[PDB]
Amino acid sequence: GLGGLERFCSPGKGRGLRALQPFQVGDLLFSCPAYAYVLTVNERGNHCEYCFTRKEGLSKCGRCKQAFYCNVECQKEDWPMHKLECSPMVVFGENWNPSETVRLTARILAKQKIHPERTPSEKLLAVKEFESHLDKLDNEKKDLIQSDIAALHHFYSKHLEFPDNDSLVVLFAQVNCNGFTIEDEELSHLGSAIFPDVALMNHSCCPNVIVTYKGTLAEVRAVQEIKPGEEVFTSYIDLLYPTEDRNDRLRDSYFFTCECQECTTKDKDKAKVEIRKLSDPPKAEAIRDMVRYARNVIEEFRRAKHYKSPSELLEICELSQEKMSSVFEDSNVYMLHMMYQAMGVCLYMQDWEGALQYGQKIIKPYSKHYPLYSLNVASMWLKLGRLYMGLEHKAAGEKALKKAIAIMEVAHGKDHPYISEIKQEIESH
Amino acid sequence: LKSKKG
Ligand SMILES: C[S@@+](CC[C@H](N)C(=O)[O-])C[C@H]1O[C@@H](n2cnc3c(N)ncnc32)[C@H](O)[C@@H]1O
Ligand SMILES: [Zn+2]
Ligand SMILES: [Zn+2]
Ligand SMILES: [Zn+2]
Repeated sequence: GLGGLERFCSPGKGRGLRALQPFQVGDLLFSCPAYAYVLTVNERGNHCEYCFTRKEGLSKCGRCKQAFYCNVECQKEDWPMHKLECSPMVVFGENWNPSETVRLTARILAKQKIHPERTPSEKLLAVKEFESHLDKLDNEKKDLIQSDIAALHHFYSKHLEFPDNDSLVVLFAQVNCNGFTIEDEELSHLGSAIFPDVALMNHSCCPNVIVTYKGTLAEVRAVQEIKPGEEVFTSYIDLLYPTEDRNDRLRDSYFFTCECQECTTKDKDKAKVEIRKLSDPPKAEAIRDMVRYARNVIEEFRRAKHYKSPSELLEICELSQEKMSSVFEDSNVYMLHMMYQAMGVCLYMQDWEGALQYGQKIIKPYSKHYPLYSLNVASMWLKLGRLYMGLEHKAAGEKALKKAIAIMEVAHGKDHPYISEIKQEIESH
Repeated sequence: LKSKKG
């Protein structure tokens, strides 16, 4: 197992992780090497395929020209996994498009063939023991898993010996249920991975731990004091949203309803859905109509980013914020969602002033809605610092960069390479 | 997948 911790039966939460010793805020509970992992397509050329090191002058794979490495050792070490995609990418060319889930699942199957025994990533929970929720799958979810299984056979039949379709549905379901997205310091998606021991942890909307990454290594650090006998909880989702939203996401992706202190008390729901203090106050049904509209625009924008232009996307943000502002306060989470999306579009367009303009409005409400140590808060401070620095506002930039560092020292560890990069940014000016 | 932002 893992020192100072143990696997246990968490009543009404299946298996979980329990503390056997005290952990103070910022203490590393444990580390978990990725069992299987995949660098996202959009990050190729920016990060090493093998170790995820972000570097300039990465060496390109001579065959496919679509994998980049630190050196010949990272290249060689990645080959058992890279071979699943190397020649297929050149053969299928433009037609090579497996989803990230399929790419990761191919790697799980490849690892199971090479290393059938329990790995150092499975000290407490094994990939084979993962919860699948197979019994809870409706026709829509089974159809999505069937598309994934067809893509797996379509792109990965060369090296893989496939189990029956039934074993593949259980696998794809286990991957959806237990998979992690690996994010950088700005919470940008880097790739997807399996961290079996990290997946043993149950969810809470007031977690006592944060998961961070040192390349492909997951690190679990306390963000609240943990005492012997206490269960170790991480958040599976973005905690900005009110109770109903959070639980709709948890029911849809994880097949459970959270009953943590946040979900029970609903303490932050009032401020999260803050209403304007108008002379004629807005009616209850007028609030409910706007909450319904707000959730619909969030989904409309999600779809729109795949095909609409940056100006069309900013229009959706501006127009929706205008409609919402008649009922909702600027600190309201639905207003904040659109502002964050609009900031993201500005960043892409290299409109640094526009991105800064939005970030400035987001930061204070973020601090109030998110937990004490929050990667979402740290990430926003970091973006703001970098924008201020980029725009020659060095004193404001240094203040924001130091606010990012203060949170990151707890979540990532005082010695994290991300903090050394930020300090170099402060020092170089 | 299990992350801070979706
Ligand atoms: C990644 S697993 C966590 C480990 C899991 N309890 C097990 O026995 O394998 C995620 C699954 O755990 C359960 N789970 C996690 N947090 C929960 C919570 N706060 N309440 C109820 N069930 C929870 C749900 O079944 C969920 O889909
Ligand atoms: Zn490397
Ligand atoms: Zn290659
Ligand atoms: Zn909760």
